[PDB]
Amino acid sequence: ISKDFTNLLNTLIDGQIGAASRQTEWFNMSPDERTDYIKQVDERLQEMQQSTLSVLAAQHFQMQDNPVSVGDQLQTLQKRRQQMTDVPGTPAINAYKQQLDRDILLYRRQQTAMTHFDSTWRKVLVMLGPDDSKPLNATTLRENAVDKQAKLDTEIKRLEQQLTIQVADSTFSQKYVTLFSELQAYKDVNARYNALLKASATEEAAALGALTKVPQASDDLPVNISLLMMEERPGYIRMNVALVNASTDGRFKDFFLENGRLVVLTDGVLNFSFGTAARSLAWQQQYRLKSEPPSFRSPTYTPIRSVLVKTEFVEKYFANYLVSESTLRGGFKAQLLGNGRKMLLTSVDRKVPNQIGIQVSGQAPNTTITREVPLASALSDLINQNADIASFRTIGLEGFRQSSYHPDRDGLFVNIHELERSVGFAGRQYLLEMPQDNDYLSATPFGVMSVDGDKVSSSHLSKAQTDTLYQYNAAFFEKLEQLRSGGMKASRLFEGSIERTAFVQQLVRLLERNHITPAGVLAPEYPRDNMRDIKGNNLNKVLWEQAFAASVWRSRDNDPLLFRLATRLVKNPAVVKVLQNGYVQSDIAQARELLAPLYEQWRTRAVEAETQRVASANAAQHPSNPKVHVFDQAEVERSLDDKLLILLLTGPQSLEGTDVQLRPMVEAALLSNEGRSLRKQILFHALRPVADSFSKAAAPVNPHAELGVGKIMINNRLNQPDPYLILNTSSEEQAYRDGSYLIKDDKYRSYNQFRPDFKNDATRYMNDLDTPFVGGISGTTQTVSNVLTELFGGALSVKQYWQFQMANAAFMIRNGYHSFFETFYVAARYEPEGADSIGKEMLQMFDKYRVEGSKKALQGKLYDGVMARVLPIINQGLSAADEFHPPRFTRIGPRPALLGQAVKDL
Repeated sequence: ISKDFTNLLNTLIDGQIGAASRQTEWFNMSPDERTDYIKQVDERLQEMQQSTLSVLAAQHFQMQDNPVSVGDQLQTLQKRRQQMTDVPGTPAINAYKQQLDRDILLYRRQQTAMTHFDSTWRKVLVMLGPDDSKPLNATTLRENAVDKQAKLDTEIKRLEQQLTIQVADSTFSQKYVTLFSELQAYKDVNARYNALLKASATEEAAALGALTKVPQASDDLPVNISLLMMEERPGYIRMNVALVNASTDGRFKDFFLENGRLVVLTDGVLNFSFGTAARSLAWQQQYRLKSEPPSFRSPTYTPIRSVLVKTEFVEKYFANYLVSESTLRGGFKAQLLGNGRKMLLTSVDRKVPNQIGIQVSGQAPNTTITREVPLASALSDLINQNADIASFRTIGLEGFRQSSYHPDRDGLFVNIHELERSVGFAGRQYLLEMPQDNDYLSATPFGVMSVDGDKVSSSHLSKAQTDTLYQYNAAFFEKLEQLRSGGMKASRLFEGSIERTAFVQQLVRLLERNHITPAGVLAPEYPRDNMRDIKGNNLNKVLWEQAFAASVWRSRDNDPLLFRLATRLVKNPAVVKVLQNGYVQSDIAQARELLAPLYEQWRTRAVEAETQRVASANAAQHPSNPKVHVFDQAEVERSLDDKLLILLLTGPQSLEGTDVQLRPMVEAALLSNEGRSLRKQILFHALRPVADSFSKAAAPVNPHAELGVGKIMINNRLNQPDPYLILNTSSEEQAYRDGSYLIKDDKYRSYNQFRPDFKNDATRYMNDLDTPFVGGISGTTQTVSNVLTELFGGALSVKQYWQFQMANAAFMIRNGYHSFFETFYVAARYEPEGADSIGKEMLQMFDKYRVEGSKKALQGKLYDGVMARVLPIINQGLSAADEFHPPRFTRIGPRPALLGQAVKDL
């Protein structure tokens, strides 16, 4: 709001632009984007105050050990609040107080409900039991049956009536929770009593146990009381169902409002869930409670569909499922709807309670045979009966349409909006500064980020470090909070103040540490060629290279060459080494999913091997050890993954024996787009260890004078791992434990480990061309292309060569391993000698554009210069209708091609 804060932001913006080299996350903005940027700066600063400094305060204000107990939760929270009612007002403090208050309310409600449940249970057991002239026993309970079953029914009816009246109450209340707990107690005791009456002589003692076993240990709630605690308003639970994507064309499961009625787009969806989390994972770890398993949060990340539904419907069919306690459940349950239809309930998660797979099915309307079939309309109508028509909403829908607009791109993120939409997201974790070291460092509220050339870690904070971090950061945020309101008069950051300069020097590095920079947040509709990506690469060239990689990847053109390569390569013994790579294990899991019937049949074979292991361990003479008298999980898992790898490299023709009966299915699978793309994505990962296994020395065939004769200046990287981009992709919650941890090596880490070494001549060259930079000149591509004559066992045609090398370059761009240029440069250096070779020209063209780029923006001219020379060699055999043509670089963002495959019927 304050004009002074706005002038300060404009000052630091202008100054940081003026200081810029090439490759910077700042760039000059439109005079409209300026305001959206400042608005997002202010918003995200408020988010920081509410959502990271608050949780840091909740670990500074721990200097005295309050009374703490896992059972006395309500009292522990209450005294934690009374510890801090004296603390001065501050937004992080107010947010902490309000969170603790709401959690106090919830725990109070739950404890009340459990108490009145227990008292009602005891009361009903006294009512059903005999007089004190006899002990409570099954015989007297049976003698009581004919009267007190009807008494139980009468009380149940009365309670249901009174509670249905009380549902008119506008908010949760003592009477509401009371009557609810009574109704649940009466229902459960009635059910257990009737089970006892039905119990045989062998069951009777167990049913009497189940009656006398009050849940007074409070080790888990009554299920219906858990549903009560999930109620968003008295008598109603919030249902939700999560999409794969917004299904405007029917490709995805969906559930949407159509003509006032709610409509499921498909006959069942695996992705329903009920309730909502009471607090973020940050607060969950601050309380040091168990965090909800990630299999709830992992499976989808796009906007989610939700409405309030009548709790009676949920508790009728779905309370049978929703129990957190391990009641025996299979893969499925089938529920008779009163209209004669089935509803199928599906155990889509074997640990989490509150997410459900649901399907309705029944006798197909208006058909010659009474086949039962799934029925989306029946489910829609049943929901519309049980739903409230009011307060249907889609979570984040405008956010999606105002940041992604649609499923945007087939490649890595470009700004934080695409990151937060990406599968890697989990929750936005801002970092803050730990400046009392000799040079400034980044810490979470739980731990300071250890960084190393090989490794990234956090050391958890001891108390002195928490006091340092809190007091410093709080003093800074207090200054910022003053500046927004009391202005320069209050903050005393006068224009000549050394304190003002220190403040700005801190703010700029805060706004760098989190990618709140303009390239991080602006996400424009049509990218001006001035703008730069989140790493300071030119935006439009990155977009174009991604669209190129996508188009090359989707084409079916190179596949006859690549699968010949794979068919030969699979014979090398070294290919086994590929499977122990950490990144391959990301994607063979998807092959385990695609080939589920094979993955199951194979595993059902493999589990046999345990029997031979135990047999051999018993056949060994006088075994002094259970030498292998165990189920070795790792052995079978390795052998299974090796089988799946081999079945992915060589074609389905490799199938043999009984599995030939399944071979037509596997053939239909592997020829899908996801099949081909997996097959070649695993092929290219398999290529590197085989290439390395020849250990042939470097020997480029085209010399180049500008960049050192006979060598290449490969790799060319400085290891400078970005902590924010690491933590804002889903590491395990082991990072969040308040305990020291070593972070996962996700595939994006290869995209985030590296920063250009501006001292190297190769960097100077590339900065002259002003290409994007990702991991430097690709020594991997050198090592591969040096041995192609041995991989294929003979010289390639320049057509076959350039085909393979473009598929490789598309693979490198798709996974974010390198730029276009970082591959094609070493290609042109390695292109075989021959009558149609073109690398000599390509080198001279690079030099020609270098001597320009040091003065002028090339605006994609380099890419056209390359494609002009490559395309007529690739398409040399093809008809003009079937040629490949990449998307065409333009001032506006990359537009679709106008020729060949890309138009044919697409």
